Amino acid sequence: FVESVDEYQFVERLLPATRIPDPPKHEHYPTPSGWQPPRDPPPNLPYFVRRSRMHNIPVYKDITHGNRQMTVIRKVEGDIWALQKDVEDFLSPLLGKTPVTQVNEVTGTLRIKGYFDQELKAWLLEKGF
Amino acid sequence: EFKSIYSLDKLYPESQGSDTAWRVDIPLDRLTISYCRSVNSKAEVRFHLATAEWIAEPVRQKIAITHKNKINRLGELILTSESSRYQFRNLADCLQKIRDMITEASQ
Amino acid sequence: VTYIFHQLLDMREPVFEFVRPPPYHPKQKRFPHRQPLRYLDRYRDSHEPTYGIY
Amino acid sequence: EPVLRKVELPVPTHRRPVQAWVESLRGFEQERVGLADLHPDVFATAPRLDILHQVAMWQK
Amino acid sequence: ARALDLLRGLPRVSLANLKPNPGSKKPERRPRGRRRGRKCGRGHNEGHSFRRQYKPLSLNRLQYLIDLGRVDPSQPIDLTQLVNGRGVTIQPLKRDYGVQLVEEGADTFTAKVNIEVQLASELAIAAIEKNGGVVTTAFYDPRSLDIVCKPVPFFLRGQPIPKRMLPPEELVPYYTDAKNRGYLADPAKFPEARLELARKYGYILPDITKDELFKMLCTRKDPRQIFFGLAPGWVVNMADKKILKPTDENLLKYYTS
Ligand SMILES: [Mg+2]
Repeated sequence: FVESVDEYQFVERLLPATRIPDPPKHEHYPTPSGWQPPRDPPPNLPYFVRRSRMHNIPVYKDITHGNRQMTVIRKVEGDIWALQKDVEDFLSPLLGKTPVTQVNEVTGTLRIKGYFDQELKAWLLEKGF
Repeated sequence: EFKSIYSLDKLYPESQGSDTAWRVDIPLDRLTISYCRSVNSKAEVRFHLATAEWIAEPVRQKIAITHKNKINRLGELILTSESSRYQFRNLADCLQKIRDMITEASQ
Repeated sequence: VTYIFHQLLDMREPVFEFVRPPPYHPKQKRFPHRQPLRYLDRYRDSHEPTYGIY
Repeated sequence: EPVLRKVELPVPTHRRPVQAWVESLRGFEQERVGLADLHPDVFATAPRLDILHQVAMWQK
Repeated sequence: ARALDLLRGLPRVSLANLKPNPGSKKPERRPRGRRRGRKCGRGHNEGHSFRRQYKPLSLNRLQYLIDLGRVDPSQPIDLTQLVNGRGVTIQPLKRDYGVQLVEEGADTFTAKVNIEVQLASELAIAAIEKNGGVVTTAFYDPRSLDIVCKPVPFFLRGQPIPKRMLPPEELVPYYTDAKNRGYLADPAKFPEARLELARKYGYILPDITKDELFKMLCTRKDPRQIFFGLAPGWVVNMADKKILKPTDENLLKYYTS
């Protein structure tokens, strides 16, 4: 009834994975859905941005208090106040009012009141790093 | 491999060939299609009705008569509509509107 | 008129469209309710669009 | 002699290597023999004392 | 980075310093006193459960995982692939249905794949076939789908491999028609459907059999076989890296359903 077998290659493709790797190279940039690799070498701007574990540009929304929409860049590093001034400057033509923003210096983050999300991702993308 | 008791070798007993998976009117080279979000949009397809060799001469005359409003100043018949914008829903009822116009001009 | 525009005026003749205003299109809700299938297809365009991604 | 223990995982280019001296307890008066490095994620992240107090609570 | 050296400007960060972050917990006011408390808190759906649920897989996110490398196209695109890299997750519970394709925006999508979902749009079928995909729709029964989706644990469960049962009667006519590009229909009726869709999609249906991965595309999954590469009734001896399969005749017969 029993029989030892060695065809576990089918077993191997059945093994789901954990340690997510960096993406394979899509030749054109942006990708088909528009993903991007970070540009190399990184720019010489004292504002510094890391990417995601799942490798995207680190921008996120924020919802609270019923009408409270805001947004934040999470893993900021360096002299973050420069990034705040730059975000206000980009936002300056965007809504006119001065940017209602706060950094999280211990947490190394920047947050701007209001959802200016996709354009902010564009600004970080045009920064390239 | 393994074959089920209700396997496709019996569940489709006649067709044992692979090619019957996908084996096989409106021309593809002649017409031009356009989609652009204008939120709002308007998706259109245009083709030279004078150069329409795929239409019969009475059918071409009926198209040039009934769709004279669709006939442009350059003699190009164009058709634009409004549902949603991508591959399968936006281009080919533009194509099928052209085809139904041809069918109505036939009779 | 076109001859005078091309020769005498030495300029391209303009053409006017005489276009009417478009439909307002009704308000889009979460569910079509009792309406027919035309409720979910109003405010974009047209004829061949498709699903998530090839 | 020398020894250069770099980090196995490729640390990203957005920081340099995180290097220090490499020691041993063998020499009773002979330390500072060799020098190596580690990734910024190993010993050179943000200061973040608040995370440490979180670690303190989850410990105690 | 002035942070580490600025910290070096103090004594050794001993246990006497680990302060809770200001804003950790609001003050635990004992409900009393001259300010806070003087009286202390008193003063002086019929078939929702029988409704099926199917996880909608965003095929734009399928394109993302194609681009992001979560699911490579070099092998078949199965629920094993659909879960294994964590691009979109399934929930066996709540009386669910399974994985089914989504319906928005196939612009800028250049890849070759072989999708096997429970359900999809006709637009989704044309979306797959536009670059030349493969679309099939069997069922995935409750215990069967639960075994299938998280294949790690049942590979070490110890019972022998179950076989997927056929769909119920309501789900039977869905799989019975090739117009859905399914699994349980006539394998020749699919060709006229592909031609009619290519007409309806305005699509140039390429001869995918001429393509390089046509044999890779030729894999259309057998019914009652959750594992794409393994044998019904088998046992994954994950320690010795072996496959324990029965040989008994009545056992083979009940296994060969
Ligand atoms: Mg929020």
